[PDB]
Amino acid sequence: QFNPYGDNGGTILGIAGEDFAVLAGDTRNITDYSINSRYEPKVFDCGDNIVMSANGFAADGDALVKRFKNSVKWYHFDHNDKKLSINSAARNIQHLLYGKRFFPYYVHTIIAGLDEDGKGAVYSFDPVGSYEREQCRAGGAAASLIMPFLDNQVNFKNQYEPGTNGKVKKPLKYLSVEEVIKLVRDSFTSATERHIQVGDGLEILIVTKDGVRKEFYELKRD
Amino acid sequence: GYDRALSIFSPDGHIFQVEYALEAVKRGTCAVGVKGKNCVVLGCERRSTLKLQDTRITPSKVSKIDSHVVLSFSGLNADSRILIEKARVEAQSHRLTLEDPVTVEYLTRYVAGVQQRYTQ
Amino acid sequence: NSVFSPDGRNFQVEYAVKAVENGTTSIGIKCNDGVVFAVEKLITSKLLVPQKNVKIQVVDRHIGCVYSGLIPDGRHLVNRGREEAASFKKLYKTPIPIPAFADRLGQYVQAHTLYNSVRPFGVSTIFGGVDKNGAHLYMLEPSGSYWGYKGAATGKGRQSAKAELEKLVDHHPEGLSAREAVKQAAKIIYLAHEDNKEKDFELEISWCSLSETNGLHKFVKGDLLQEAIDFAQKEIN
Amino acid sequence: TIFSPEGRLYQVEYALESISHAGTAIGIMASDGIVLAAERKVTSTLLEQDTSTEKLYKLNDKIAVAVAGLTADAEILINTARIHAQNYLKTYNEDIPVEILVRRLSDIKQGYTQHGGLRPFGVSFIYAGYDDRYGYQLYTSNPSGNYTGWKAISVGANTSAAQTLLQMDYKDDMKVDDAIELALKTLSKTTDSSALTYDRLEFATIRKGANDGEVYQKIFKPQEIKDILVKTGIT
Amino acid sequence: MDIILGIRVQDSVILASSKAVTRGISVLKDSDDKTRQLSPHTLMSFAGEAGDTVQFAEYIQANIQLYSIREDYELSPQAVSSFVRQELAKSIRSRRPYQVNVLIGGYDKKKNKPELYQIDYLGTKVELPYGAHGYSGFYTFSLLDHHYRPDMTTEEGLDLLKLCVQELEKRMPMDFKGVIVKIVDKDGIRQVDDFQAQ
Amino acid sequence: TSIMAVTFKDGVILGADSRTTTGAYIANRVTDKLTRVHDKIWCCRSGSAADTQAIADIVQYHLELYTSQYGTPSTETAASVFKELCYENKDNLTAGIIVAGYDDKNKGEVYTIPLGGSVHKLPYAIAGSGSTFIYGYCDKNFRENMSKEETVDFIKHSLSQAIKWDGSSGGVIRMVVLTAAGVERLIFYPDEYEQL
Amino acid sequence: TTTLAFRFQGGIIVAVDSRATAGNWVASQTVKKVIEINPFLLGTMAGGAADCQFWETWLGSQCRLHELREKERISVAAASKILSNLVYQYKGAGLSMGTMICGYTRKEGPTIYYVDSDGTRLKGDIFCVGSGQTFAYGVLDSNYKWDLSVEDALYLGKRSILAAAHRDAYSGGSVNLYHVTEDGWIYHGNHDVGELFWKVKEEEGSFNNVIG
Amino acid sequence: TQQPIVTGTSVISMKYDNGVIIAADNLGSYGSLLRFNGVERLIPVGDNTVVGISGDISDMQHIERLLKDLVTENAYDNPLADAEEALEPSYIFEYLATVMYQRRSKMNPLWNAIIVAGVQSNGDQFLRYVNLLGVTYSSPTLATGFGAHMANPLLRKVVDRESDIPKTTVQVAEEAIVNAMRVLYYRDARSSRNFSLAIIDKNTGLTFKKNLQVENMKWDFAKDIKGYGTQKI
Amino acid sequence: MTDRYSFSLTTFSPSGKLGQIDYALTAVKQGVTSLGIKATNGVVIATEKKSSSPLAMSETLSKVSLLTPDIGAVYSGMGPDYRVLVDKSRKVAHTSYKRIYGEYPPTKLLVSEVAKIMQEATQSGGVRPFGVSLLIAGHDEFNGFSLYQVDPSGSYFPWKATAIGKGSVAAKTFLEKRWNDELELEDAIHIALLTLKESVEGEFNGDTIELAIIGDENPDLLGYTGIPTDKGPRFRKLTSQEINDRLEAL
Ligand SMILES: Cc1ccccc1CNC(=O)[C@H](CCc1ccccc1)NC(=O)[C@@H](NC(=O)c1ccc(OCc2ccccc2)cc1)[C@@H](C)O
Repeated sequence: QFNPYGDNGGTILGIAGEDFAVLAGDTRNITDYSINSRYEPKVFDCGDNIVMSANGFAADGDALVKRFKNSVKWYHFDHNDKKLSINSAARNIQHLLYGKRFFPYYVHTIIAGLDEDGKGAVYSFDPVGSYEREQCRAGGAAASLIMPFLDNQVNFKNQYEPGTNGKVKKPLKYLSVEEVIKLVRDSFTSATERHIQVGDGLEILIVTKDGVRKEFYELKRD
Repeated sequence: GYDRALSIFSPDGHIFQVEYALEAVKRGTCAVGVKGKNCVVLGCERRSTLKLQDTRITPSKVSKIDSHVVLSFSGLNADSRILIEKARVEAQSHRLTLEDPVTVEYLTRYVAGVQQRYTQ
Repeated sequence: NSVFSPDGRNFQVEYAVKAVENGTTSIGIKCNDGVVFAVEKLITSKLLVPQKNVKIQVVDRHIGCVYSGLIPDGRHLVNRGREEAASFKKLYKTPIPIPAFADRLGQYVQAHTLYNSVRPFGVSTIFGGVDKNGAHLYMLEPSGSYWGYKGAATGKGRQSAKAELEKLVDHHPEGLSAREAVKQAAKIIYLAHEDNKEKDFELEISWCSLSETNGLHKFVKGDLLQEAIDFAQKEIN
Repeated sequence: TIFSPEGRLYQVEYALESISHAGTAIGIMASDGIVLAAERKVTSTLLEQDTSTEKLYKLNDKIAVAVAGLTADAEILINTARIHAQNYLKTYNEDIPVEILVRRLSDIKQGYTQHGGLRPFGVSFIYAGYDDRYGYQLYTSNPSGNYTGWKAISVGANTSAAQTLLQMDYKDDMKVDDAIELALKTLSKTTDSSALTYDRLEFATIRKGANDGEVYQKIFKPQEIKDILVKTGIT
Repeated sequence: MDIILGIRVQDSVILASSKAVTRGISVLKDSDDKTRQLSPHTLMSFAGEAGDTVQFAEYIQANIQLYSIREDYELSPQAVSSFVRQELAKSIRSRRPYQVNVLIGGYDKKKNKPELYQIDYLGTKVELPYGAHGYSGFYTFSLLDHHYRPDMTTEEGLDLLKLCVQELEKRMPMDFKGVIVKIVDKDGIRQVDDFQAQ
Repeated sequence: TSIMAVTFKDGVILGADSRTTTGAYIANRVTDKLTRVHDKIWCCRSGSAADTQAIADIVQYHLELYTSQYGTPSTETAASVFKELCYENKDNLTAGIIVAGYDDKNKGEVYTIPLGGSVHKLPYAIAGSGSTFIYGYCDKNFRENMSKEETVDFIKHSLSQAIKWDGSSGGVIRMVVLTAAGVERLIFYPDEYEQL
Repeated sequence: TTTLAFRFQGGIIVAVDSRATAGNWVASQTVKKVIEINPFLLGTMAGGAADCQFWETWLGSQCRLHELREKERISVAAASKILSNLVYQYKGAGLSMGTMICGYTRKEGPTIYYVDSDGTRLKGDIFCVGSGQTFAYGVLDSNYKWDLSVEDALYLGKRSILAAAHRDAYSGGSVNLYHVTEDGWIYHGNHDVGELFWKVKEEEGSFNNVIG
Repeated sequence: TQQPIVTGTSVISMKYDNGVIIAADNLGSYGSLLRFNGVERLIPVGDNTVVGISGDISDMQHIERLLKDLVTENAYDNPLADAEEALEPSYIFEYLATVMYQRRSKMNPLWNAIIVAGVQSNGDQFLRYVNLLGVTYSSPTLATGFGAHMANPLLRKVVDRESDIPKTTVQVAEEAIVNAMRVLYYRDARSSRNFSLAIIDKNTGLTFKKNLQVENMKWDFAKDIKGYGTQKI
Repeated sequence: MTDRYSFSLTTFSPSGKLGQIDYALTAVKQGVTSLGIKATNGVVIATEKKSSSPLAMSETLSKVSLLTPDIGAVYSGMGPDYRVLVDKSRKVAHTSYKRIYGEYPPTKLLVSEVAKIMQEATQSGGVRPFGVSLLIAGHDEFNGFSLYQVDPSGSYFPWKATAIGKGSVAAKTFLEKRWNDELELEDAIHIALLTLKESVEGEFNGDTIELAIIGDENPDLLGYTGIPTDKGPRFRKLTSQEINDRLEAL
């Protein structure tokens, strides 16, 4: 029978800082054991200082990103050019996804930007529109290799002050953008080493109160 | 189907069909309502074209909508049935979904709603 | 419209014709291996971008359409024409014969004289092309009526244009060439402007010829247009 | 279906006007039954009276109607009323109460009065029926969708003359036989013919069928009208 | 499995309905009332599929109540049950049928008789001196075949049920948390609200 | 089923066996699989008899309506109509049609529509369960511009091999000759063709 | 998931865990399973995150619309029945949600309704819903009393969630606590199981199943 | 819900310094029966785009038709049809990608894999893939079917990453393509000796080569190979 | 495109008339006279075949039509209206009755069905009433022989004998004088032939007269033998020849 779904690999990573957020993903696109492209970007500037990635089934990802970009466009038309806040985007995205509750977009969606206080914000969604704001989130093929690392290195979980015997948790700091990119690039080199669907290149998008900046690093091509 | 506009504005800003409806009301028998301290009373009359009637079986002018609210009317009897039926259905539907009988004001707003809709 | 008047005629169609008679003059000329279409474009103002308000329309790749009267009505008709051409091609593979295309517009136009809820079309449309067996020229009136023509004209200067065409036909029993009919169309458009000359005009010509365009509809641009505008200017001084 | 400056329904008034020219039908209600009597509009010698019906129709087994107005308009409404009774019986395994069927027919009529742009039905009905909630019942419905109950009532031609005479001779404790007699009397005087012959009449009764504790519908045969016309001194 | 019992004595009808509501591994409620009043003299009890059960009952109730107010009159138990049957019979052949079994117990003021109707989700209706839906019938039917008499008092009818419940509390695998008992007679519907610790 | 159509100098010939089976039972041993959709446009049917008969009837209808409005349709036009029906309804159809026709401009032409609904113009074409067994033979023996008596031979030989090996093929061999001349029907009996 | 809500002398306790899973994968430990519909109405969530999240956010809209239409907050009875009716329209299509609608009104007092995607709607004093429900019930039932002090009841709810968080693989994260009175819901904090388990263990002297 | 019936195998493509090359063989298979031998699976659209299609042939013939009347439609009321408002490779792709994805979303797909090769009016190389699921990607080299598995490895040896593209000439690229077509003929049971190949260059336009053949094949070593293990003669 | 007159074209006027129905009756008045006569063992319907030019073939025009094997119709008024009413009537005899009960409808019920179709044109939006009056002559096992008249209003009534159209007044009188309840079929044919002689201006022969009977069953008009429980149709059109033979003895 015809199967309407595929899996194009592919891993995405969102980290929120004090006055910035990053959304990064690999640039490799795959089918089964083949590489379709080594540079097919999947993290997009959607306007209004929002970056978005829908990882999983690439056809569904694209359809969703297209529709959110159109959603942003019509929001401007219908609401006197108002800036679409990140929380408002998040909600609008839940509705996009949930509209297809009975024929879902096969994607894990992460969006990043700044909340209305200028703080860095990351929201993530499941295929059917359940969402949460978070400090950080991994998505796609290697999410399971990365998330635990992030719990350990972004939220200092299971880390205690030496000598307090085990009675005082390591204090929860904010990370700088230089510090966050180091985690991203390490998370991704680790994932390239151990997951066959992650490799080729890494494209990081950084969002601050002066727009959206882009960076690209190579990944192991095997 | 047929949807030729009947209720329309005149140059002076009156909707003549709505206006002539009021004329039909002023044509019908009288009804009076007065509320007391712990009660409300309704009162009507009957006309005289003939008087060989059977009044066991002829519709009274006060209608029960739900067990706690009544509706009386002046005007075309035939029209009033259609409002009474609709009002009665709504009262049951309100109990079914709100788990509470209608407030008198809610039932009124509904019946007035139906009347309004038939003006446009 | 769904109303016959007591003389057997249709008074709504009759009035549509008035709207047509009131329009810009446009013509068609059949030639030995194609057709040539031309039209008068009134220059309302100096502010019209020249060449940039195109009146002649293509159907499929091989049919030309030009019309006089209510321009929007004409555009509506061509849109229908194009669906009619795609529907035929889709089912039958071959591109649509011109006679067949004539009846498709014929029937559609005629339909709008059947019901009181619609008005007839405020255009007479001249159209034609090269198909599997020859060139064809047609004119279709607001009533739906159409016929094949050697030459056709409609609009404000239709009488003077029809007279000119009659001259050509009678003095060229051996048929006219595509190259010639282009120049003659230019002449005839200049000679229908006489009956409309309070405003300035722009000439527009298209053609469809087996030898000159491979049986495809094409616009007469550049040199060949200028050569025609010259020929027409010459035979008025 | 539109209002006049005065607040009357143009087509309805004209429909009633139409009915005022139709052959007269009468309903009379007794303690032990109901009488239905109707006069046929100016007829001929060759008009078949045997296999004929036009003014009295059976709705179910407990309900009949008398017709004043357009026969064909009436057959439309008779047939859907017959169906409404059958839907009711199928749903509840009980016969339709007389009032309920009457309200439904009157609601259909009312429809053509408020929406659709179609002409109202040119029909008035006299309903004779029995049910175990109210017993014998006589109703009237006209093109306006209005319905009222009656001890005795007339519809169609000459209802004014008819109503005076019934109001004069009707009394609450009447038996069906007196009601039959009154029905013929009234028609005798209201007719636009020389005399009242049997072939110009339709006649029906809804009785307690002598012995059974059950309800019977009798549509009088041509011979039976001819008979009932003799013993009442009309020959 | 859900106990829905009905027994018709001489002057009244008695309905007993189990109190447990159980989803999966948990008993969520021990005091559920598996019954809706259709009119002052007509009571319906129901068991079956989780959602449909109450929606159907309430949908029936609203319709009967609507009819009541429209005619200022109470439909007979027989008329109510035929309505309920027809509803189920239409339902069985629709896209997603109501999976609800019911007992209708009423007192017919015109005839002065009590009446018990058993109707399954397919729309199979029958009048019976006693009835049950589900597994409970596999025990109670034969028990009542023995002990039941047509001319019993209401008080005797309540002893017959005490026996029925006892038997079901002994031999049914599941804990149905006792029964609510209701009597429908000439006066109406009342609850014998002291049957479990009686 | 064994069906074939072959273009040659003067026009085109359609050929077919005459056997219809349900299972291993022969429902009809004298079937006429050569189907006229227009004076000089014919086809051969394989797949479901129901489907191919329904399709051939609608095509016949469309071509009749075509003629009344627009003169004779070309053979390509007829193939397009077949294809439209076969492709658009591919899911609920099992139809393998060969279309062949004679035109004045284009002379003989052959179009094959296989299961999906694709169209293919070919010098000759073969289809039906019988055809697998004659791919080698036919490819080795077909020449362009054969004479009428040569084309009849080629069809006769090919179909007899097809009939020899396929259980679902058999009976008589039917041919229809389509040229300027006219339309000619031909039949050949087992005693004739089994000898070859 | 483990969610609970019980009724007592001092109003209503509502407690929930905060774990979201997909298969055996722990998706989040910091998830909000209580929805605040208005200052007087709470909704709890178990089952499919999207289903509960979407339809209960929607519930809030229907409840707000009722306030504007009728000029008066909606009853718990009717808010529960809006959800329960919607969810019934979708029966068979695979929606998966088990929820409780909790609140106070003047007409009803403190009220709890259980609502699930089967269509079940139940008024009741005590409910536990989710994959840890049985673990919560265990602790809750054996310590519940109507006369519990507001302070004791808050602890019991919190402790019952801990019980389920510990034993049920699919429950954990933290406890979110709510108390509902006449004056409206009052949030009583987020309690990480990381810290709360050990505190409770040492202070209460329970969890002797647990190594060191 | 359907199944491919008559099908045609790999389409292969790569870009070089001044344009794109696309190739595809001329076979239409019917299962394992190599049924039709003259099938053109490269579809030129204007003089800047070529559309190579693999998969179900009847669907390919549908897509052909769609592209032709897309050209017709574009000319309508379009005085700049042959200049600024000429159909672009990017427009043709986005149209097809739209269609493909709608058709899958309706559970009735066009059972194809498509590569759109062309040159944009600004001189940019266009190379993009879309298939029956609506999945789209771009890469210096693209191939469908067996081409994905066998051709890509060979073509990527010439253009591994983006920066290799100004270093690759038409000669080197065409040679890599022609060699890949040979390999595919060696190892793809659904492949054919005859193929078409189109170059779209920003300077030269569309060069459309029909009736190419696979030459310089190695078979001689076959003669020394006997048995499947121990057999000596 | 579409219908834009969704209101009734027949409405009540102040006096209570329905104008469009009256005007349809005036149209019927101009119609060529037609009549029906009911015997004890048959019914006869007959009309004039008014030709327009002797180039017209009057036999090709059916004025007397078979509706069912036992029922027939004839009309006065607008021929084209009658023709479409005949086709609807035949179809409805099947859809409403034969396909349900496996037997043809009795006369009153088919008449009722035609009446329904006519009534609906009296009330539906965007239509004029039918401009015909029909005489329908039929036989059924439980009602025997009957004759009905259906008017533009949809009203229908049973007649022992009647005539409609141009010379209706005159002919109704001629029949009143000649009808008794004891007539054999051949007598009614004779009376019908006499009544029809008063109407016609020009020629009066078998090619200007159309005449049908509903009599006994004709087995030879059935088309098959071997099921003894149908003996054929009761409807028969009299041939040109047969009309002339009754004319010489007139
Ligand atoms: C109550 C609630 C409310 C808020 C937060 C948490 C919860 C608790 N609740 C869960 O943690 C559930 C338990 C599993 C459960 C799921 C559903 C029903 C009952 C139990 N998890 C989820 O809903 C997660 N998503 C998923 O599990 C999925 C949702 C959609 C998917 O799409 C698959 C797909 C795509 C295309 C075609 C076909 C299938 C895959 C995973 C989500 C925390 O990311």
